[PDB]
Amino acid sequence: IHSIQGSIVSPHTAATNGGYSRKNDGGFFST
Amino acid sequence: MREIVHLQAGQCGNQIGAKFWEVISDEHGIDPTGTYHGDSDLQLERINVYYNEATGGKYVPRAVLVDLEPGTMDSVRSGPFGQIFRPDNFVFGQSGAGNNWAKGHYTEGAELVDSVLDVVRKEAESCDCLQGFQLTHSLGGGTGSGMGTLLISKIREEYPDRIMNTFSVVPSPKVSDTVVEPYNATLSVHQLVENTDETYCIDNEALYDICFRTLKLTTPTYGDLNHLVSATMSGVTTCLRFPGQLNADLRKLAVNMVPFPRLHFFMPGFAPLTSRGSQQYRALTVPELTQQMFDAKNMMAACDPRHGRYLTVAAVFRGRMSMKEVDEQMLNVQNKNSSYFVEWIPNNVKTAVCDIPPRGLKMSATFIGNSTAIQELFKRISEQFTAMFRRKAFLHWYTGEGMDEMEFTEAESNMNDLVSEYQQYQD
Amino acid sequence: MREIVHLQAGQCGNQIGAKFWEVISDEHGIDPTGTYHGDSDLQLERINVYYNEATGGKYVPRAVLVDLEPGTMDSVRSGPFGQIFRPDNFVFGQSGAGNNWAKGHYTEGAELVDSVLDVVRKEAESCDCLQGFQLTHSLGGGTGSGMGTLLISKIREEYPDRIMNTFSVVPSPKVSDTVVEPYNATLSVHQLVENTDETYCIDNEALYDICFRTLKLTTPTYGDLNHLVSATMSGVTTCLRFPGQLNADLRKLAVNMVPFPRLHFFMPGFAPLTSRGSQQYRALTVPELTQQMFDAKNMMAACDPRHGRYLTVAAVFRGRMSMKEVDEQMLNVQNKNSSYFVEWIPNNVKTAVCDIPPRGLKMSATFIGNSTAIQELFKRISEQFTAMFRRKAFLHWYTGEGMDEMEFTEAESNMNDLVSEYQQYQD
Amino acid sequence: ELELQAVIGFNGHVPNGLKCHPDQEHLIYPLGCTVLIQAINTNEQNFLHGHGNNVSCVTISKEGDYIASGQVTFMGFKADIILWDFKKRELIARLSLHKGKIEALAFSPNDLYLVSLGGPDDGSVVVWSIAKRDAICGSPAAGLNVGNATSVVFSRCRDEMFVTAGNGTIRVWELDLPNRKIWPTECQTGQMKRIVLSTGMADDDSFFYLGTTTGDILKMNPKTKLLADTGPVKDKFSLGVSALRCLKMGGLLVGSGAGLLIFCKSPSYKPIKKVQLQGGITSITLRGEGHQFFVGTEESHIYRVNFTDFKETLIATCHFEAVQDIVFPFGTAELFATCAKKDIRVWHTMSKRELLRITVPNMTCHGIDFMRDGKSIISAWDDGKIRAFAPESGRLMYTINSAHRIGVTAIATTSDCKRIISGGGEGEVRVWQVGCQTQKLEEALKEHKSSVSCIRVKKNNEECVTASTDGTCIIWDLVRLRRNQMILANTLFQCVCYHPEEFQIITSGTDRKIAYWEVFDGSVIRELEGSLSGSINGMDITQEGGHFVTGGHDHLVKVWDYNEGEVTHVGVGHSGNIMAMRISPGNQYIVSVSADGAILRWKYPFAS
Amino acid sequence: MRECISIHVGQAGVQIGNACWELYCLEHGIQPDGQMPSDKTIGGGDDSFNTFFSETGAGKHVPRAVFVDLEPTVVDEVRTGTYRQLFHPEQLITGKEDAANNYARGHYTIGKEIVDLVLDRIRKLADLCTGLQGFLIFHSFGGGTGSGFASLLMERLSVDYGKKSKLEFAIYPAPQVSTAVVEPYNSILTTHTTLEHSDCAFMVDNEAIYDICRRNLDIERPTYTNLNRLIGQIVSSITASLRFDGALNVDLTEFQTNLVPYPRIHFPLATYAPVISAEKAYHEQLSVAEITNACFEPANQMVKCDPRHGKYMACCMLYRGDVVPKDVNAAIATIKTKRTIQFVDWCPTGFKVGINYQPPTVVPGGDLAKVQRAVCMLSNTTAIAEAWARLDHKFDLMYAKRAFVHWYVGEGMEEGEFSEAREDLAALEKDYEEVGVD
Ligand SMILES: Nc1nc2c(ncn2[C@@H]2O[C@H](COP(=O)(O)OP(=O)(O)OP(=O)(O)O)[C@@H](O)[C@H]2O)c(=O)[nH]1
Ligand SMILES: Nc1nc2c(ncn2[C@@H]2O[C@H](COP(=O)(O)OP(=O)(O)OP(=O)(O)O)[C@@H](O)[C@H]2O)c(=O)[nH]1
Ligand SMILES: Nc1nc2c(ncn2[C@@H]2O[C@H](COP(=O)(O)OP(=O)(O)OP(=O)(O)O)[C@@H](O)[C@H]2O)c(=O)[nH]1
Repeated sequence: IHSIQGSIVSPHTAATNGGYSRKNDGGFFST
Repeated sequence: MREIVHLQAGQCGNQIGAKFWEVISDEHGIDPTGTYHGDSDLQLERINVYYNEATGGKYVPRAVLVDLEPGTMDSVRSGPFGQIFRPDNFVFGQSGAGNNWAKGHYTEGAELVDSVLDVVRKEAESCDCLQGFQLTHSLGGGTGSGMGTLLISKIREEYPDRIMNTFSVVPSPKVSDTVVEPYNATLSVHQLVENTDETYCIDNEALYDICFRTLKLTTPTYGDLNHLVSATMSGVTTCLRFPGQLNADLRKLAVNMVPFPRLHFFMPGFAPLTSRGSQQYRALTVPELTQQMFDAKNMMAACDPRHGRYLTVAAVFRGRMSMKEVDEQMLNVQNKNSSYFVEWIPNNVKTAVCDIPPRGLKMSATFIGNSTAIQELFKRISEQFTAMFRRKAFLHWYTGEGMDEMEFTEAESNMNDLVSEYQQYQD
Repeated sequence: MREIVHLQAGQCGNQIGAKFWEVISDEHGIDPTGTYHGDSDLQLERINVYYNEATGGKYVPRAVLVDLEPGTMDSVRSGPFGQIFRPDNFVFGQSGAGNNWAKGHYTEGAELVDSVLDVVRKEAESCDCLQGFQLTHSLGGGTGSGMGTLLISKIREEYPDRIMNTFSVVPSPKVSDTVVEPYNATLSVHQLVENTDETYCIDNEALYDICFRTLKLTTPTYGDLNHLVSATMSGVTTCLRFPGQLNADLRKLAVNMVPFPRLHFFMPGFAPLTSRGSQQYRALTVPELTQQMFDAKNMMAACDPRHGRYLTVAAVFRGRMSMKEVDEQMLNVQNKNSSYFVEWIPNNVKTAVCDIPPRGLKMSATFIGNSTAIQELFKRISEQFTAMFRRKAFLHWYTGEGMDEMEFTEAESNMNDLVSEYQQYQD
Repeated sequence: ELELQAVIGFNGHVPNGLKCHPDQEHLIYPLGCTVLIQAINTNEQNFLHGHGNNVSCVTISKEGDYIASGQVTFMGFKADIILWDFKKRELIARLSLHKGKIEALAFSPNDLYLVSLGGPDDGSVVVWSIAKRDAICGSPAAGLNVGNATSVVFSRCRDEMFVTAGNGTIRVWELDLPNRKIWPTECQTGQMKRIVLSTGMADDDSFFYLGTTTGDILKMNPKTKLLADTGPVKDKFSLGVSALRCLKMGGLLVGSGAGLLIFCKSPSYKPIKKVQLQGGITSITLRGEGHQFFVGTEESHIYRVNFTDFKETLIATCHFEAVQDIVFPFGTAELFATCAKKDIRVWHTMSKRELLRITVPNMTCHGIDFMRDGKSIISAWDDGKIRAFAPESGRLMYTINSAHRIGVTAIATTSDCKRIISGGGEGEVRVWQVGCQTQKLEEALKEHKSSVSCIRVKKNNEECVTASTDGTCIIWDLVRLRRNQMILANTLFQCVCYHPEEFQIITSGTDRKIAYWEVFDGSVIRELEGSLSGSINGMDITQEGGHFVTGGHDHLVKVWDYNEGEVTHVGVGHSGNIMAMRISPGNQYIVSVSADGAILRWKYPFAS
Repeated sequence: MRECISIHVGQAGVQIGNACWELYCLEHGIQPDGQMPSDKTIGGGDDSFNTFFSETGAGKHVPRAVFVDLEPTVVDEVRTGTYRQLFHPEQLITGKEDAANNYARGHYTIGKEIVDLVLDRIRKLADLCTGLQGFLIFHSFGGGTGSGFASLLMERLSVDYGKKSKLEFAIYPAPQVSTAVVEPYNSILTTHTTLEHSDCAFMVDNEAIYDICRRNLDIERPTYTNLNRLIGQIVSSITASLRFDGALNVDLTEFQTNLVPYPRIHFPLATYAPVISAEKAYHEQLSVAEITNACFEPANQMVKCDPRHGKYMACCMLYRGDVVPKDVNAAIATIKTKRTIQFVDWCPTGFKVGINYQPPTVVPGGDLAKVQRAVCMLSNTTAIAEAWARLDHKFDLMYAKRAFVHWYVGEGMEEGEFSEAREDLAALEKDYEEVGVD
């Protein structure tokens, strides 16, 4: 279940990208 | 990103905040519990300016409500959106200040500032880069004024690089109910003029007037008044949260408004208000919209600047619109009364354009003026203060609290400074 | 392999270790009867940190409980997990403790040392290769102190090569109930500082503070207190038994913690503190988790370190983490208050990442700190000792026990030595 | 209203949920937000509904004329108790006074009044008068210094006495009729502090017993209100004693959470009869007098036992998890297969009879499909693997090992039975050649960058389309091995289906819409709103364009017309969010499967 | 013929190892059974694996490396993992105690009884290997256990076999991040113990790794998955020389010689230009000019030592894929004409180049692009010395107050070594300035 290394869940729905992270302050950053 | 944290001071602020917030939420289409129902992609994008996020699609907001009487806030909790409001933010006192601005200002606050500062610094570090924050209360609000003074005083040196909105409703000139209100008003404003940058002037009597004019529904609620003013504040905030051809920055708006540090006070003005037949008796055209906008009857914030003069004007329009109409309409008014403005700087206008319409109507606007329309108000406060301090009535309580009349002396000197500066700048 | 064997003394430790084992068994997924239900392969593998397999799929605790009054362990046996432990494991006394330090230190212990030494060496040979042992008791426990002194003293010359973890709880500063509690605490600590290496600090009053703040179910139990403190202790123990990118060794941590042999006492820092609505009102994220961790209210140990400065700090995150967020959060605290740390040595942060989350939650954390907040506590106890010995109150009991006055001299002298050393560094 | 014919499932997570009617002919249980009554012999099904949420608790009147039910709702909200007429199968009454949840219901012995136990935050008992449609009274159940109570039970000779128990709390009451008031009395238990799992009252009311959380048995005299005797001197049973049952003469039936079904006595509680079963025991009850009787597991297994020989019969079961997908053999409406956690199950439709099970150690499924010949079955596992199994033996033909690395979510096998098209969680789509002996990497297509949800291969065996968790769909050149065209939307595309002429494609992503897109050039055909609450997890379109079906979080299966584009039939009762649609060839039934593990063969309303 | 042995210490190194063997099994398409498919590859160990694995007639590849570990959890996990059948049981040398970050704990307490074991592993690899050109050391300066065992084993292999090569790789002290303050202690211990024997050390920093990651790889939350992916890609790029053939062939010995102007300093930096996301590669283009620009871009170095504060002495570039020497020398001539890049007067030439035809393929579960032209860059400059200045001013204050030294003196040392290391340092800096200056 947890002993898996394939990805890390973003705490928010990146579909909306609620935690808007910018491309080092330059654009989009989720996936 | 850049964000704002909301502040809810004084018992008026308590209700006005719940109203404003349900206005925001109903604009944003979330159910009261918080499980939103996707309709609006744009606000879906831009929600993070004003809400934070939880698990399972819940949009936890960012504000602090402060007061002393638990019943008011439990009534708020029983209000339609207590489930959206946070016990984390439910900070309060176990008593009352007796509406004694000084009791709050030195005694009661001394032990609640701790918790409120903890909460606000938690919020500040949780967020990354505020534009700043806004405050909602009454200048005549005893607890509101007392707490607001201290909190603004602290937060200035805390973060001196941020925006500090003050929405404070002005008590009725005709009746004050609370008669120590002139005391509290001058006391607060003495430090307010030093501290704040943007202040809103709002008057219950003028709200009653508009009720008689277009609302016309005989029996309104202070809640409906809250509806109106919350609509105004929503209008002034939407520019940040929305697309549209306009620089939304309230700092840019402020620097538009300020050649001078001492111009702190501002008179909001909203856009269409309607009767029950004029929905279908009114044709939505920008010309009549703006003609309605600039009206002494439309003037609701402080009073008619008719006897005064128009210093600076900033009009924002909301909904789809074209540049041509706004340009020509400003030329129209510029030339209709070029005399009625001030020659110091021509073209005292800045206009803003949000393309996104409101919900329930298509074309709307807001307008904020800083004109010569507060001389009446502070000259009134002057006569009241002078008459009071000929004999110093009710002052023994404030002595027992431990202050002195000398504070009142510098306050009245400060407001005389305000008198002279306003008058000398206008004439 | 490398394992630990536990010491449970003192009438508080009686409840504490019971809560401890029930918590760890809840973690490890075994029925109260001992027949393990295969759910977690890794914990099945690494149960040998604590438990020793018997016949028929049951693993015996490597814990030794000691006390003097039968009814204590009898109620323990009446507890839901008394069956887990052995009548082989139940060493005890044949008399009344009297809650007298010297009574527990000289007469009664003189003939139970043999039994306890035999049992502990029994378990020592039973296990193969050891890091050390941990003890659970109270410094305010008049029998836990009396027995722990002797047993630690003897195991010292037994094996000076292992890690001698100590977990004693502090009586209430506002009310000690036991009026000779200063006598007890001084007597214990004077040689405990000589002996031990690692020590934990807990204040019941601070626990009550926490309960008022966030628990809000009105009426807790000291059992609930045990639930929380056992949660913290279990969490700090989890490192060894679990995989993941963390160097679990308590020695790996202690070498980091101790630049100077005189440093022994350490305060905890825990992870989410939840209330009625915060569950659904909370998005479990590392940033806010770090914020909460470094918060005076969340620090639960003794009193406010706000008065002073931090020497060394060690954080462990449990669950699904990454190096980057924890590193940047350490940077964020470093930037926010480089002042509040010590110029003496930079970068006093020691970090661990346990991969296996606990049950009922996803993200958790623990923190152990060495800073200047015990100062008020021990200066309190010092002035208490002065005020009680000045007129030698309640002395005849200890005289008849066989004590004289001379030892108190170097007892309080060692206390003041520690006082002067701590202040000599931190200022 | 879309009409149902067959139902498969039971909420194996309700302690003491299964009930037996006094007729000795109706076996009754809650099914999510639906309540089901079952003919023991003729297996006819009877559903009632109207529940605002999934049903939590239930009880039958001694006459078996009245059914008390109660659901679980969200925090800060009231839950619903519904009284039902049995012979009428009709909603007598609804009440909503407690908040949070309701966990214990109780008919008075003479069916005079009702007892309801509210949620832990509610924490109150309330008695209601059937004669006059109102609560008699209520009170916070326990004293302030105790944990939460668990289960209530009336007396067996008085409607004015009853007991409840829980976290170290044990109380009995007296119904003070003239004052309409409650009188509590907590019991003494010496130093045994325990928490109750199961409760039972003596028919003669001489005593009453409880299985604790620790797997001990408590014997209790009510009149003295004194502890009588305890459980097994030694050898308690792991995972406590979840359920219980007394016997008319004496002796107790005990079910442990360890799936240990026993009968024992008292003076010794020594195990008289033992069988170990499959699924922690959640309910036990007696058919009339209990010479034959039934038990229900956490694994949602149903066993019928005659006490005489003490052997069991698993007579019903279902997937206890989120059934990730279902599929049918091609052209027929006689059987199908269902993926879920721990297993796959092939079932026969009209008998609802599980034809075959697959023991799958330590696994959750995501994707499945048949093969066209009725000889091979292909799967898609969250461990990044694939498997192939025989059609009527269910034996592992092959395990494609590390077929993916972040799991396998979306599967498809070609009608020609030669190629496998797969979309995964990393964003890959691999097509591979197959055989009975060897399977090798055709290629690992790498275009998507999140999880993939659904696949649809064109009947020409030349194109393919896929819905995934990034907002992108790709129609693909199966032959040239390159994207044909792209469909990006303000959604996270989850379910997709073609057009029979293949000139349209119908989709529902996360945008709560149904979309028709034209394959020719890339211009949208039509938009409509699909789910009034949530997304549409499954769609299925008629082979000839008459209709289609959409369903999901809205718990409504919605047959829409295709030549009209309008909601033609809606079916409800699905408590789990409805996960997948499957069309019986022959135009006979839809099979709707929901995340609760409810499988529903809804009958064909229109004409076939 | 052409092969090398690798050594891997500490739970620091264990996961990075396991990852890089995953990488090797990928590029060879190795199967977890232990044998290749129906393709004809098996022998006595003379093919693409001949340098890497040891596939005897049994058909089972045996990689040419050793893991020494002291913390059983990780080694048991990998023993329970996927490739344990590939892995010979006891070459996973496992210990039962941990060095508590103490270089000397790992250097005296447990090492003696384990270094003999490791030596036997060495000699039993030595008999079977033929060319064994050198040794690839995977350790860490912030070694909780990677420090002391690495030091003493290097001592023993230096004294026994001084004719061959040993190539060293650690994680460096972060300029500002410290998970330990025993870190300067043991880092400097290892450095000064290695100064007189260590051959050539190449250094990496996962801060800068993440910096590049969120710089262009779009991943806000990578892990050692990606970390080890990239560092193993670097070492794979350097060993492609052995694996395939190319336009020209270069060897570790030439790396040493042409990378040592003068002794003491053997601590250059690597930088890999063509790092990009899959989609950005999809809709952009790659060429030697911009990859050269990036590889000499100041932030693209995986160490935050400023090039425009430093002066360069040695530079080596190696490409994989399809290019022409015409444009290659064109780009290098443009760089020579460029004024920002500053070699010293002492060397007119400062470049050594290598080329391979083989394009490194893509890895399943990877994150990079689909490369057709790649380049790795190993260069030694003067800018690194600030990384030692920071350590020395960090170290002098704490040594002047004698913090945590009580542990070491109790478990059997003194401060004479700590003294020695300080002027060893001072010598290394002063030499760095004396060679940077003209
Ligand atoms: N919320 C609310 N406030 C009102 C209403 N009508 C008048 N007010 C005024 O709003 C003022 C602001 O309230 P607060 O800022 O909370 O004042 P305070 O510090 O609590 O002291 P008080 O002015 O005595 O209430 C009050 O002084 C009232 O005079 C109303 O209908 N609702
Ligand atoms: N177990 C338990 N201990 C408590 C509780 N409240 C306070 N304590 C304190 O924990 C202390 C430690 O107990 P012991 O070390 O066994 O004390 P002692 O030497 O046996 O004698 P006394 O401390 O005087 O009872 C006691 O002194 C109590 O004062 C509680 O609720 N439960
Ligand atoms: N090489 C490596 N370093 C890591 C890894 N994860 C974190 N690090 C950093 O590298 C350091 C690892 O060195 P050590 O902790 O001394 O490892 P060790 O010497 O084998 O002994 P331990 O204390 O048991 O780990 C840590 O301090 C981290 O800062 C990893 O997976 N591999």
